[PDB]
Amino acid sequence: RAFPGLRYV
Amino acid sequence: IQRTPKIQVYSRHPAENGKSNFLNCYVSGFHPSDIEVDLLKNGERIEKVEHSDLSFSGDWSFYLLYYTEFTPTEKDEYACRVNHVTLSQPKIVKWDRDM
Amino acid sequence: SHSMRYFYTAVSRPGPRFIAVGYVDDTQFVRFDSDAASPRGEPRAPWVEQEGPEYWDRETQKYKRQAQADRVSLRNLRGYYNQSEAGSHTLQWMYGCDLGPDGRLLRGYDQSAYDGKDYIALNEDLRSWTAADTAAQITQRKWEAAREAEQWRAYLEGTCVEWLRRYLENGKETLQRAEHPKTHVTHHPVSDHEATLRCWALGFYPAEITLTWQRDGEDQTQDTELVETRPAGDGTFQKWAAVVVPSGEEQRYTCHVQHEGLPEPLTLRW
Repeated sequence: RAFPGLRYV
Repeated sequence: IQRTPKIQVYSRHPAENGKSNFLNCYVSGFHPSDIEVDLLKNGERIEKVEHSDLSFSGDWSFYLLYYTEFTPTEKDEYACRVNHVTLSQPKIVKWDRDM
Repeated sequence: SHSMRYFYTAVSRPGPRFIAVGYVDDTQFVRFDSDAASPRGEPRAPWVEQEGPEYWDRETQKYKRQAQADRVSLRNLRGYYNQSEAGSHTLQWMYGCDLGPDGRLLRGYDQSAYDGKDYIALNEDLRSWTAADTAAQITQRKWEAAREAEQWRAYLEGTCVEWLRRYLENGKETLQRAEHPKTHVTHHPVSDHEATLRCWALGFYPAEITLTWQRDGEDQTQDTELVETRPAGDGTFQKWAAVVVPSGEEQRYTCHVQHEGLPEPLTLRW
């Protein structure tokens, strides 16, 4: 189960 | 920012002449992920050598396990060929099978 | 203890490769590669193959979504550090659970790297961020304004941990069954008055092992050359520790292996 949100710089 | 890979050439199980085994090449601790790795048999590049999916450790350094199935013999010499952006020339590491 | 961890890699190609892998302890179970015909999240362990297509469509959803942000992020990092567009650059993502005694979250992780250096990381309190430079402070300000750390708390102490417990039960026959090390000692001379005692450990899972060469019972912490725990290729691992000893003094040195697969720490003697 991966992180449902998003990583954005 | 850039790190050189540690090369390890070894067999899955203890190597006995005539008994089927797997030749492994463990590159690890390098950055970036772009790396060239070949398994050698008598200096000849081995056809169809596979590797694991690219992953990294706690310090962001990548590692890969290049492997192929082989049968050791008394007179056949095996090695790994590794080229990286940190290495000036490709590095050939021989297989010391009685370590 | 137990742990789930994801490892994302994004490399920029001038004119972006996106690879993501997931681990439960030292066992990989999922993979996503952008360099595929129809890229999808694929199982690398048997205990995730029994998940429904609904789970894999959901997993592939975030992968394809995160690869899009990794395209945007790598381009934003270019302007942050004012680097040219002719070079290749790497952006990694490391997040996951750490399971504790009861079954609750022990430690939570959410780390970002840029070109092998730390970029920004979620602090252990799961409320604050640690930016490594002024460029990451832009990302930090971006995340505090959106309350991103709020989202990670709900994941790490929630969805993260619950699914780590779920994998450890659906794959309890392999993830929770430890394999003991098959150990042996070799002896090679390096001088006419010196030798190298090498203590081997093969075919053990998990990868957590500590090999120690002790002289007269006391730990020879230094003088003990040690190598990285390497994978054997079948899910188990290998490792060796060596010590250079004077010839005729080898009967003074003992190797000591402790692993979860061993009922008791065993003592070797070449």
